[PDB]
Amino acid sequence: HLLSLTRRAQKHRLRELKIQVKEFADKEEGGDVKAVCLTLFLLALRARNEHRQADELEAIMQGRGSGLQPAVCLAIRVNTFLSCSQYHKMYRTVKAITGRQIFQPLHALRNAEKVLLPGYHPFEWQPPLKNVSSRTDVGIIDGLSGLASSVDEYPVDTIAKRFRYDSALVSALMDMEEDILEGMRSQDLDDYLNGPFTVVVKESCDGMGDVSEKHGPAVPEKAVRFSFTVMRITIEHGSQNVKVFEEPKPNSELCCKPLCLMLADESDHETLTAILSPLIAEREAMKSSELTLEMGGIPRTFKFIFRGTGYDEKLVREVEGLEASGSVYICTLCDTTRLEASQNLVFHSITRSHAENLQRYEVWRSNPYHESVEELRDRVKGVSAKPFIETVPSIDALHCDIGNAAEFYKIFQLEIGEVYKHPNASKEERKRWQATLDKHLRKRMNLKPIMRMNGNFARKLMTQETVDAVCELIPSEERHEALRELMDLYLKMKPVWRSSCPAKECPESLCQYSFNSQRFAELLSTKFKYRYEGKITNYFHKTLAHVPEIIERDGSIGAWASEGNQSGNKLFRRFRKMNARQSKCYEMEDVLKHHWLYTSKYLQKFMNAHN
Amino acid sequence: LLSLTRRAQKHRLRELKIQVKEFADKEEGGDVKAVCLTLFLLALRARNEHRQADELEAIMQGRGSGLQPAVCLAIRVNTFLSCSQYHKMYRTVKAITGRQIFQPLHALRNAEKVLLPGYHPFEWQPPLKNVSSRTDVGIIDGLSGLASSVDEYPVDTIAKRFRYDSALVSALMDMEEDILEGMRSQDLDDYLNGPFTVVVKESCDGMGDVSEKVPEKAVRFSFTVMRITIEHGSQNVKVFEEPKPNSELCCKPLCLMLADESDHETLTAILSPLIAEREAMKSSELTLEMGGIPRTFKFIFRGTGYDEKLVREVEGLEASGSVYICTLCDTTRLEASQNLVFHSITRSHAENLQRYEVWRSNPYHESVEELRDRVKGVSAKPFIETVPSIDALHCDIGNAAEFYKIFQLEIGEVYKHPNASKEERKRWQATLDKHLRKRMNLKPIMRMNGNFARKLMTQETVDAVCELIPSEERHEALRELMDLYLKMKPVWRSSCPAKECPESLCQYSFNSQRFAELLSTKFKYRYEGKITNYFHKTLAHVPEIIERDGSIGAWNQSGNKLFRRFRKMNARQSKCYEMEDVLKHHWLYTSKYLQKFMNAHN
DNA sequence: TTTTGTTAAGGGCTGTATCACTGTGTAAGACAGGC
DNA sequence: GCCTGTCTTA
DNA sequence: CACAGTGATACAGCCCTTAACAAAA
Ligand SMILES: [Mn+2]
Ligand SMILES: [Mn+2]
Ligand SMILES: [Zn+2]
Ligand SMILES: [Zn+2]
Repeated sequence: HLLSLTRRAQKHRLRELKIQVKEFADKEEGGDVKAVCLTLFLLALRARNEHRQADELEAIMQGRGSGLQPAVCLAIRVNTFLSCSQYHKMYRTVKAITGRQIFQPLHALRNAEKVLLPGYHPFEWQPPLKNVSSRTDVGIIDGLSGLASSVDEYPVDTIAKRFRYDSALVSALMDMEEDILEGMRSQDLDDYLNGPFTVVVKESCDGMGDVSEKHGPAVPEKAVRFSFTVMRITIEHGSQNVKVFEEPKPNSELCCKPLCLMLADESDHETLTAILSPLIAEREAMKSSELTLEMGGIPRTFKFIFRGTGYDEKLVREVEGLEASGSVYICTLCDTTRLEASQNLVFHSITRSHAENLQRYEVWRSNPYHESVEELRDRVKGVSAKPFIETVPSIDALHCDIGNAAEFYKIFQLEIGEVYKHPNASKEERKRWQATLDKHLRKRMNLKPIMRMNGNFARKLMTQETVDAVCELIPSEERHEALRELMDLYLKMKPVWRSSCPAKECPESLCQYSFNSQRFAELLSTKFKYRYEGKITNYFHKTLAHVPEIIERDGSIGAWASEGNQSGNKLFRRFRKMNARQSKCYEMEDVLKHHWLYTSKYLQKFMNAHN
Repeated sequence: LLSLTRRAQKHRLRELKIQVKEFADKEEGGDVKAVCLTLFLLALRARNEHRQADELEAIMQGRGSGLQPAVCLAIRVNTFLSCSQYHKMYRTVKAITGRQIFQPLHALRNAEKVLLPGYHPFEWQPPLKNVSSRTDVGIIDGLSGLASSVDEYPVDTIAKRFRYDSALVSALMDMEEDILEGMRSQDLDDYLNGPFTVVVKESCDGMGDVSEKVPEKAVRFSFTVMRITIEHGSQNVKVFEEPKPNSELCCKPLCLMLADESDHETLTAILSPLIAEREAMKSSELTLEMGGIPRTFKFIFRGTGYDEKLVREVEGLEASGSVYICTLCDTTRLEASQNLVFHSITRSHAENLQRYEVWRSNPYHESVEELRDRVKGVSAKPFIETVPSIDALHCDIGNAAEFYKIFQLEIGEVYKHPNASKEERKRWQATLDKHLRKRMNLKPIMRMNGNFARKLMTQETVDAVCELIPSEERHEALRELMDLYLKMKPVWRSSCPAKECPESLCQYSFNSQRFAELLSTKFKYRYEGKITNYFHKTLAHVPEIIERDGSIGAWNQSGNKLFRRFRKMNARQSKCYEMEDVLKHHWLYTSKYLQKFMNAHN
């Protein structure tokens, strides 16, 4: 074979073709034997389907250098959870074996971290924020905010770290600079324009359940994560507000920028308020000022709108002074009781507010009309503690479906048992009704039975097909008509709470939602009297009573869902194991800085480069 | 021509393409690739562009700006990257640099096949007894066909293993480069094939709790290639020997199981097939092709990697609290305490099998105590032949414990107070602790460890403790005792005492006898019929073990961490495959081939 | 006169979209003490 | 016409 | 439960490969 033999030999075996090629080059290509042989070999390589070696030859002939910028190295390190030691091994190995420095060393990545972390860029607030420092070089700060720790004081059992809220807002904005400029471009606006931008910031807070690592005698360790999500940025260009940025995946863990991480129980009110109050204070202060910050060389100004929607009901109730979820006062939007909400199905309005709730706590505290505890509690509608966070409670598209399906399932079981006709039934009769329904759904609808309510059972059960199925088990067909119309009203309502923008996607559904929920409740009250027990769920109450008001308040439902942060805990634990110094004070800030970096849109752009 | 696009260059070169294809098919059988590569390389050399030419030769050899899939495997395995995480890095680097620096996942899998057992062919002459001759066998079920029906004994374990010979093959092929280069380094010929002898340390330990969160225990049966010698004429010249014998890096995993090392039924059931295979290889030659030449290997298996509890379990002996304290000899705790130094290695696997048979058959119709004295502790049938040794650590610890007791008792002067109470001795100990903290900065200890022994066993410490002893005649004795200890220590602590301390190795028996004599004269107070296996072995068996193994220190607590690592991050979360993936991953982690790449910066 | 596109049928690498599979977090109910 | 952790699994 | 996230696996999409016209330049 040619490649077995030596250069003198291969030259011997190829001399004839070499002479022919020199002739071809001089007669057609001006004597470039080098270029002609290169092209011949590249095209031969492409012919044998070996594109890899051909492209590598192309890159080495072009001399185009392969060097990853330290920011890309950081992107990979962060997004694959490599520790410093592991990254260093990979770096030194690739550099030693290819001779080229494809990955950058660790100090370069640290320096690139500095840009993407709070405390790097300068900024100004006009007018300066009330009770907030004007220093711009603040990074990670102790989450206790100088909380007293002497042995005399209350015992401090938690470790927490946080960013300064304005500083974190600056870091997040600078991170999305490229998307802001590209969004202005895509809206036919100018890169250099600086007119006032408005930032709609979604605020969130949740407990992360258990965080313990354990070798049994598991001592639990709970955590609280205080976060914010830039939802949209608009620019005033006229009497018009042009949407230059809108978060594509608003419930993702990718854009949920961690602001404060603490090892404490969300039910531990003393510590919750001690850690969170300084954040709330900076947030308040920013509500009354404009941020000037240099982007692409042009100073810009930003006005903020904080909307605390990332709070599940338990945390809403805790921070807004309300009673625990088992209370008679079931809604965090109005003053209805469970009985009231069960009898009055559709006509309620969003009457609670942070101010009213502050007021009601003061009424509770001072007892100004010298009332008994039952009368006082009635007066203040269950606001028996002082609220300390203004929230905007909502509902997720999931729970609307869930509540409706629970009700329809119970209706199916009772309509199989003809309770419209027989008031009483033993436990055995109802159990056989449910067995009949579950068997028939498994047979005709391929629906597994479930012992516990859940989302996709609801999704698959709330179909007209299932109504035909269950009607195959009902004697009277007037009740067939009733069930078909009830499910028709359900299907006329569902698009409003599921769509991403109901104002645009299903304007007739949104316009007729209130009329349809009225007819829904009227059908339940006339042709379904039996299913009234004075009981109802917050999910059903909110679905029938507050969906149109919540849409008009927020524009949508499905996007302010409670769905994503179930990944957070996992994320947290990972960072604590593989990327954190093993010391209580440092591990927290290492988790914080790694979580910050994991959320930066810059590095995520590098990690989606192929598209 | 170069400023032109693809269709353009294809057209304007179509004529030369037809002529070149004709010449290539007519002269080289249609091998157009070889002809254009050699043409371009020769043209590049012709223009004195040796850099560009050597770089293309390296791209065709895969050494520059393109990582060989084996090097990607080395990096991925050795940094614990999952396939998903590796793929993310691969695709991102490729997309941003345009070049395919890392190789795709399929290429790493194909390179894995080579480094795993079951790839190369080999032969055993004569064929191994009861072992299949198929050579394409890799990971196999560690239960080895153990019955699992509900009627049978309940199987609570999952295990995966290699066939022992197949693993030996893969391990030698891994070190092929080291063997050939060692042959060169001994001024021998690469092509020699005369019988290579491979010494193989065999090892076993349980790995504690493995669970990710009930305890889940694991056993690891593993081996280490310790030395490979070749025969030229009638000298046995060593061609390779491992530099770090006790490293996790060269401890090749053979079988991994989720079972308790004290679960004797399951342990025997799983490990007996590997012992059968090893028994079979003990009388056969391995023919194996390296660098084109068929070579021949014969193996020596030495099960020295067994801590005492596992030794006693697999060799049929009683538990550690027994009166038969030594696994090298028949001494009782009382005997070893009185005699101390004149003992010899007596026990062997065959003697233990026959002592079990004597226990079982009771041929002389003796009572249980007479029978136990007859079989010297072998009440269970052995099933693994071990080479029980000692750890240099335990020699130091046993000696240091004895010296600590002697110090506290010389402070309390126990010879003058035979009826001393518990609290008086406790205050003696407190005195010694306080003064050692004052003079040597030694924090008192609830338990004994190596660092304590290391700092305490000094002559200056003896001076410090003499500062609390009234009689100077006893200063003489304590200082001579410590001097003998310091003479004996190098012998058991070196990695090759026949070069590093030959004077001490020679004088060892004299020194041990003088040490025991001084204990039996001046220090009679600390005789109470009790002694530790570690001290017995240090005073009685160190020279014999050196004669047997040449080294003490040369023959697993990271094992737990490494097993857990691989299970959590690199394995399918399914009982069916987790062990498979863990074993394969550990095996790859131990290959000298990938390790070379990871050390490329040297 | 010099560069590229293009048709049609069809052949390998490569990229990603799943497979199957279990641990695990979260939460939905069940249930029992308030001696 | 109860409240509220603990526990069990889905 | 739902889903995350493992290594293995199946499937689709990739740029071509024969001749010829020919459109842009
Ligand atoms: Mn919560
Ligand atoms: Mn052990
Ligand atoms: Zn309400
Ligand atoms: Zn002995």
